[PDB]
Amino acid sequence: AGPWADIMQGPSESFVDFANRLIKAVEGSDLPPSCRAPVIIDCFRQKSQPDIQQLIRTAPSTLTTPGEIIKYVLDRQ
Amino acid sequence: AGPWADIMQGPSESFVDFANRLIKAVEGSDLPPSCRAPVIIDCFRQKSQPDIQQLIRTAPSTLTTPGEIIKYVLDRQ
Repeated sequence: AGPWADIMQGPSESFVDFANRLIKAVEGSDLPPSCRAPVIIDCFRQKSQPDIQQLIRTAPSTLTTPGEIIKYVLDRQ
Repeated sequence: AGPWADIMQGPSESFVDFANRLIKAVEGSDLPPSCRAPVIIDCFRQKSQPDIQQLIRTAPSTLTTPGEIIKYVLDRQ
């Protein structure tokens, strides 16, 4: 699919649009299935727009899946 | 350490300098130990300068570790 490691949230892209693009690229990648979720998490933390990076880092340590982080961000927009 | 998913080979950087920076950042990351090598491999394929990306994709399917890919590239420079 798309080169997942190149994906960053662009200035006309919402967080969720970026999350969806990123996840699709990771799912289509050659990565071991068990690495998908931690790579997605790291890319949300590092590759979203800076304001979103700053919101994600306020999330509790108990939020450990991509879906939990997505709900955390969208519920605060 | 450094945000590994942001790392790309810059125009004044050699391939090996980029590989070393990338690997250090991945080693310092929160990634599961078993995901380090496949993430490194993917980042070499996607985040090096375009001419290097094109050289890496000529490598045999038998080269499966970061070190094998590093030797493949450096031995051809």
